[PDB]
Amino acid sequence: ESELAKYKEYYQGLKSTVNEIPESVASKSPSLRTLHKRLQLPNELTYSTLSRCLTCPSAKLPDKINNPTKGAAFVNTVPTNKYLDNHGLNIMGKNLLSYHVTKSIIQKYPRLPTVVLNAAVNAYISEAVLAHIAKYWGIEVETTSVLSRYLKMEPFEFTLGRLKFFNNSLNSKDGIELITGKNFSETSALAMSVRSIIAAIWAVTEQKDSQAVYRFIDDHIMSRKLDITKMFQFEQPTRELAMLCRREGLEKPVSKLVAESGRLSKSPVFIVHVFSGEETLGEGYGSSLKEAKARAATDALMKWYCYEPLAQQEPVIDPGTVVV
Amino acid sequence: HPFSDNYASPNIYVVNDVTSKEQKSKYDTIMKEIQKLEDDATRKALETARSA
Amino acid sequence: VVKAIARNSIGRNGVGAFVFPCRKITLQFCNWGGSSEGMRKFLTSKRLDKWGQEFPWIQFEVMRKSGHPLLRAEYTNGREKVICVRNLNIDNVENKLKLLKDSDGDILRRRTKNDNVESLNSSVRGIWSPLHAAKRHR
Amino acid sequence: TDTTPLKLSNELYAIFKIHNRPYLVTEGDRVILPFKLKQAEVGDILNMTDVTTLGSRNYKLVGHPINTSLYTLKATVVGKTKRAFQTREVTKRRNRRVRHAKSKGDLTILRISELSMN
Amino acid sequence: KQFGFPKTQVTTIYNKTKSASNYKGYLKHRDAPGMYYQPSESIATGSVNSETIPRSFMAASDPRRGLDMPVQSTKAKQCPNVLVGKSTVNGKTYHLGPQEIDEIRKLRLDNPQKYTRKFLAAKYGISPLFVSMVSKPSEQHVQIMESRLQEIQSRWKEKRRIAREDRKRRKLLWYQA
Amino acid sequence: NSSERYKLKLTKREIEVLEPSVYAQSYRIKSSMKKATLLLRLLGGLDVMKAISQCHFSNKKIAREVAELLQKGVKDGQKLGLKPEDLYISQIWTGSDGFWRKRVEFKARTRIGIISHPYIHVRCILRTKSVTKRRLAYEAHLKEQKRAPWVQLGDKPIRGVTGGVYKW
RNA sequence: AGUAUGAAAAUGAUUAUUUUAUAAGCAAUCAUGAAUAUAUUAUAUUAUAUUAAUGAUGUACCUUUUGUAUAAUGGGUCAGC
RNA sequence: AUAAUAAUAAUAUGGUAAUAGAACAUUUAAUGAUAAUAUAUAUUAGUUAUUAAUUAAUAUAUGUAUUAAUUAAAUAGAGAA
Repeated sequence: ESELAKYKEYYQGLKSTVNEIPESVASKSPSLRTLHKRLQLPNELTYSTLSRCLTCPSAKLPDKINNPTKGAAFVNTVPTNKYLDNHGLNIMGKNLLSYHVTKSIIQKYPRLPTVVLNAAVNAYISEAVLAHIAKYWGIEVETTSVLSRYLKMEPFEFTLGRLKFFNNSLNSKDGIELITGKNFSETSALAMSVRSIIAAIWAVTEQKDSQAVYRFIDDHIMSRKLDITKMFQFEQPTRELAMLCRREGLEKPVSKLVAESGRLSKSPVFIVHVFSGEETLGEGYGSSLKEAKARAATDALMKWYCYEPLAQQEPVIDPGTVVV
Repeated sequence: HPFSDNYASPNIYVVNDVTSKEQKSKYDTIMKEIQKLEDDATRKALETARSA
Repeated sequence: VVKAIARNSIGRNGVGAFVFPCRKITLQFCNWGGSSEGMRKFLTSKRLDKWGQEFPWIQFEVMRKSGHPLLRAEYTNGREKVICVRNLNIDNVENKLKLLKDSDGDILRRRTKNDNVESLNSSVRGIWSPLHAAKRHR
Repeated sequence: TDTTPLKLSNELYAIFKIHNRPYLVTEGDRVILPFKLKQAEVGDILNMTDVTTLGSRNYKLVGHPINTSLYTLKATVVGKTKRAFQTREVTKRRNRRVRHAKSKGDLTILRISELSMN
Repeated sequence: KQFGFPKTQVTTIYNKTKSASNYKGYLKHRDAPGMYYQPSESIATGSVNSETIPRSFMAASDPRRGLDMPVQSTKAKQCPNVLVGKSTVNGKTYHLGPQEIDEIRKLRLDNPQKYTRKFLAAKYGISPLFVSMVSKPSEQHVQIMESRLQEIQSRWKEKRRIAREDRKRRKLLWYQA
Repeated sequence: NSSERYKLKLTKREIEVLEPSVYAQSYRIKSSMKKATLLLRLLGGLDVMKAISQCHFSNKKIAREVAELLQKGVKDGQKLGLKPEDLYISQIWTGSDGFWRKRVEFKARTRIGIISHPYIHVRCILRTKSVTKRRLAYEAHLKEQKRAPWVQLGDKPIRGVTGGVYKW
């Protein structure tokens, strides 16, 4: 006999299992099972599907393997099947995230500016955030080599359970990164995995319970804290407020001193209110008068934009951003 | 001498007791075998070049 | 004119869907080594199976090493508790395992008096202001 | 009890009491009880009962444990744990015996998942 | 007044003037069970709260419009105008025709040092801002002005530059909310 | 001659060490450490040439030795590739050189002391004005940029614990 | 008074961070800003760490004593014994 | 009828001289797997109700534990002369 032959046949078996993701093997994988139990995924979502979601596309081994001298070696993963990876799933998950999150944000804040809305959406479902979520869930990367695994003589089940992409061995050894594309990044792979899981959930539940996916998203993605007030940065807000007042049936906004203390000091306090008629729109405190005025305008704009109506109200469609 | 089958609850498992020394020996044999294979192929290529 | 500030969301584990903090536990023992007796007994005696049945979201690795017996947990936040269970009986080991599973992974920390609630949320009522107080000072 | 303004308001706080210890909370807030919970395991949900005060920005429905029906307040038990281990030393002023008073109190991290007017 | 709830201060059992920070007194103070009106002791600057938003910014079908919580405590008659433009005090005027504008533009290009914005404003009974909006100066003049500004900046000490930076940071912070 | 991009990840210590420097060392100088310090504190962050000049016109005995050391460090820097008008003394310290021979001082009325005879060494690290100084200027600039301003009516944390109750 | 090896301490100099020129005591603890450092789940409004803003409280140890901050006693300091 | 751990109730749980109980560190002897993917040692950061041990990172050695554990021996633990 020969040990090379033994290793080779093991590798071949592993490749075959990757191509298939046979259901029994996937079931045997403890990590997959624990992930399934942790997230409370549907029973219709098979363990093979979950394994596939963790399998990123990796058809051909790249040219950068040829030289570890240039700071890269791809020796962990094994080639995947063209029609059994997380790629199609991932796209679907991304689409779902882009639809649902955005919709939820619009429901919450129907006048939110377009740029601000986009930023909020990004915050909710940015690649880094998605990667973090995946890490939290316990989607671990297949860092160990194939040869090493063979030597240990571990089953293929464990491999199936881990996340599988062209992860560069010696990525940041001796403090040297190679700056490769998105197809070799860990964060991206983790993002794909979390999107792929969502897509798989959708696939299994859509006919029985159409909104199951969206309630899962709400539980995991939309449950996260984001203060929308911290997102804004105005420029000349008084002018913008005046424009807004003009657009609506409101009197011209003027700022007026409500209260004042410590004028002729290092740190005064000036309270000014931007009135439109007798109604106050924005209240603004400040060290200077100018500052206070600015703050009142910004407050007014916040109140305009971040207005969140009740669920009992009929839908509020805003009349666009205030084009100054 | 526990095993993964012994526990009968699929989230439990026992990692394989392969001695470090044995693994090292296996590695040595495989890389050596590869080297042997390569060297013979190179020799053959040299012989072919010499011929024509 | 209005411009966004790029900002990211904060995950509150409990509010939507509770992800269980403990993700993996490794039982480590030695075949030699008299300190690993209680661990060995625990591994043998049908308790581990019951545990796994109870908690199918945790994976239970079982490893053999030359040193003292070890219980290393692994949590959602990425931290790792490792309890050495040297010379402990079966029941003590089980209690230790229970303690580990109970833990949210976060580091241990001194709390001051009444440092109870930890909010991301802005106050529902505002922050106090002397100009806006109900009773004016003198 | 006309509880309409509270119901309307987007922001809302509660001052529920566990063993007469008040904890002022909103949804998402992460309460840290200074004892070991025996009844609830990790993952279990706690329906708060002795709720003293339920407040908006300008109103509050406060009094004896307000009717639970009026509201909901679900906490989730998100990890039993402990405080950091401390060892203060106890000794008298011309005495070489120095007794170490070791301490490592228990904690229970709750998370306020739901808080709303029913 | 829609609601006729009794109103309460944030009451301590202790002397509030001497022990406002003492949480214990607040904890002690029990009040009879029911609904109350505790007006907030706060400015409504950073708040997105629904009790803080004005009625004009609420939607027409909002139930909250009718409820009396965006309280108009202040009065615009009593408050005096702060950093208000002369257009806002005495109304906007749209009097200058195209010919006048063209003349202004011609003047400004010709000699911005002689025919400065303020002078133009004085001549035509209109704002310096409006003059600026109407007409660009000769780009040379602008360049000169930029160079002068740069020279002034260079003339500063280290401390002054730092102070200016701090001021700029503060200004940026104002518009955050 | 390549299309491979890279990003380098280096610790603070690694950054410090890799900047071009030169490490002068004296021989076994006959002096006290205190006496050396009394001079060496003057030659803190000077340009090497300035320091050498100061040593030349110093009244002290260690001064000549210090000057010689500086000259040697300059020569070393030149040999390496550096310039003498670029070099500044980054660090310069002293230490005991060991094997100080004690020797009893006999006093009046059957009393004694012990006279030690101290030997020291001066080492110094010369770094470049062209790199290290530029780097620390850049760092200072970054720190200045980062620095949050003084806000007059600014958001200071309401220090203290809440106590499960609104005080407002 | 063997031969190596020796990030053992006391102790010297230097630098870096950080604090310090209106503040008065065993020099700490606790409270609490702030600055900085590191962090391969800082998602962060993160964590920890370093640090004499700042406030509270705080009369070295030991022996010997009816009783010690004691101006009763012993110890310069570390390592070995 | 025992033990191990966990429950509910109650009672107690300051302490000099002093009495009793039970542990740990260190060194040697008997028995004795393991292996530089290890061990030993050090710093730091953790975990274990924590004199202790253990995880990880790192430095240094060493192809290796009188090693875990049970006994039995101690020249068995030092801010006090």
